[PDB]
Amino acid sequence: MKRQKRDRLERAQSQGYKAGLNGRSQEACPYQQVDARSYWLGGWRDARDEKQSGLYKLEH
Repeated sequence: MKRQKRDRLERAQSQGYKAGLNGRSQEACPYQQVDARSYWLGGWRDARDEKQSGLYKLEH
């Protein structure tokens, strides 16, 4: 174990996505802070807004 910079974020990338559907909030981001923002929170926002775009009821 040496290249563990990417490791916890590589999986945070997937975890964040799931956290969008299952985790509800960003409160459940138990990996890195800043680097997890760009990884974990990236998938988090994506997952939500993807299922969010499906609810195109209003134009607003």
